[PDB]
Amino acid sequence: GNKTGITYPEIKLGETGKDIKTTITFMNNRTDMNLDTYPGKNWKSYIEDFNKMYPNITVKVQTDSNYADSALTRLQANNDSWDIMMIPAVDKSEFSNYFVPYGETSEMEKVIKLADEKAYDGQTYGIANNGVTAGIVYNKKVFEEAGIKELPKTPEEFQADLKLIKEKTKAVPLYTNFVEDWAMGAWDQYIAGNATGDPKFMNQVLPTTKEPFKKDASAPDTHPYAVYKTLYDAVANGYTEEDYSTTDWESSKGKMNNGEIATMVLGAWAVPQMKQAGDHPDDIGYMPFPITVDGKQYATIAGDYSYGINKNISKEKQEASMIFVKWMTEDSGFAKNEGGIPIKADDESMPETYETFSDVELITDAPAKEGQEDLLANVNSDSELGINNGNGKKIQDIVVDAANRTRTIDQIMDEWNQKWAKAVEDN
Ligand SMILES: OC[C@H]1O[C@@H](O[C@H]2[C@H](O)[C@H](O)[C@H](O[C@H]3[C@H](O)[C@H](O)[C@H](O[C@H]4[C@H](O)[C@H](O)[C@H](O[C@H]5[C@H](O)[C@H](O)[C@H](O)O[C@@H]5CO)O[C@@H]4CO)O[C@@H]3CO)O[C@@H]2CO)[C@@H](O)[C@@H](O)[C@@H]1O
Ligand SMILES: [Zn+2]
Ligand SMILES: [Zn+2]
Ligand SMILES: [Zn+2]
Ligand SMILES: [Zn+2]
Ligand SMILES: [Zn+2]
Ligand SMILES: [Zn+2]
Ligand SMILES: [Zn+2]
Ligand SMILES: [Zn+2]
Ligand SMILES: [Zn+2]
Ligand SMILES: [Zn+2]
Ligand SMILES: [Zn+2]
Ligand SMILES: [Zn+2]
Ligand SMILES: [Zn+2]
Ligand SMILES: [Zn+2]
Ligand SMILES: [Zn+2]
Ligand SMILES: [Zn+2]
Repeated sequence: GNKTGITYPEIKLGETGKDIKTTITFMNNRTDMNLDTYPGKNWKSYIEDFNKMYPNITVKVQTDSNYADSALTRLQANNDSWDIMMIPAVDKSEFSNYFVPYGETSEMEKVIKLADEKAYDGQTYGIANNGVTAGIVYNKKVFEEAGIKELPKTPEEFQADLKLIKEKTKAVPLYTNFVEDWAMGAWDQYIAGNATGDPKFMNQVLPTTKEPFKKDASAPDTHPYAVYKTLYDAVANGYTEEDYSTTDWESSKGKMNNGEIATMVLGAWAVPQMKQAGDHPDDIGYMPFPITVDGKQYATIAGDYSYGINKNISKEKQEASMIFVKWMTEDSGFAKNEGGIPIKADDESMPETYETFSDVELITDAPAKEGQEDLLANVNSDSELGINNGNGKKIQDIVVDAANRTRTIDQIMDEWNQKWAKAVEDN
């Protein structure tokens, strides 16, 4: 339900909704930005700048840790207790049950990037706050200490580099952040465009493939197998932290900035947070995930968290919400400040944390075929795997089985393949 009769492309900032006085509530996952100590530009600061062209629109910001679970709970209460949230892991088909359509994708495609990401039946329901790549954060000082001269481009190269970090430095070669279910489920984001160079892989190939997690016999250093085995080998070889069950995310940022951690597998949004986390921001870099496909590396551009607007609020509140979202996207500088690509479609400016991406082919997952937009979500749900769905529990299990030598990676992938295989057949 779009109760405002105006779409995002039609909003002209400064002279749409200038009459409005209301209070909107913004839920998001950036707890760090909801504090005055935040090293960068925090939420209060963005809003103050917003209230300089919409001084009558008050923005209250709520943030929760374990945001993935808290936003999903609120969403299912299906009330008007929130105006904007970052969209949690809901099937693309339910969007209309909870969110205002910003406009039709073909029209949104003229004013924002990734317009078809949070889209269903031709309407865009979410706008990425930032465009991010799936890569690895790395401490250049730790890499230098170990004598690493070329960034690793293959899983074998990466393991050999981790070994050198373990042997020659005091750093954790790869810090798992096991305790954060979202940091573990982050590994699902690398198995498609990065592992295959195939934009159709995530939404077409993967849900029509019965055993997608098996080793690729032709290109064994590629495809989902190679990604999950990277994490498995790093742990089983003893190149991750002493005790995965004691990892702490906030202090991991400080440790990494101080050179106590060499690498963390996290999207490009993590680069600024690592930089700001101590002195030595210039020790923090970002590298493509170490998979090469036919002699070229690939990195998918996808949205960070996408702004969704509560279908249940009044017309004035939807208007104010959409204005704020458009301001965040077009005026705030949030994307640039948080290390990412602006979603505004009159701007590209590949942020600075990307020189090591000079020869990487950046890609965006293609949409499913017509009538198959649901297919990946159906297989996912039937398989109980939760690929790219915050089911970080299956990733934690990789860590636990590698560390306790309970199963091989091929046994793990085999189990997953059998759950997946039945789900694909069933759809
Ligand atoms: O399902 C397949 C589907 O994949 C698509 O993929 C998207 C997916 O739908 C989501 O949009 C997802 O969004 C992830 C973001 O890209 C990003 O990685 C995000 O990272 C969060 C992180 O989860 C966590 O909340 C973290 O919180 C921190 C915070 O940053 C700060 O440090 C604070 O101090 O601590 C808190 C922790 O308490 O913040 C990160 C930054 O926002 O995680 C999102 C997932 O939860 O991205 C997927 C991959 O693109 C489409 O491609 C589609 O085609 C396909 O069908
Ligand atoms: Zn005027
Ligand atoms: Zn109005
Ligand atoms: Zn659902
Ligand atoms: Zn449809
Ligand atoms: Zn339909
Ligand atoms: Zn140097
Ligand atoms: Zn090397
Ligand atoms: Zn947990
Ligand atoms: Zn193959
Ligand atoms: Zn190889
Ligand atoms: Zn293949
Ligand atoms: Zn200092
Ligand atoms: Zn330094
Ligand atoms: Zn080849
Ligand atoms: Zn369709
Ligand atoms: Zn199992």
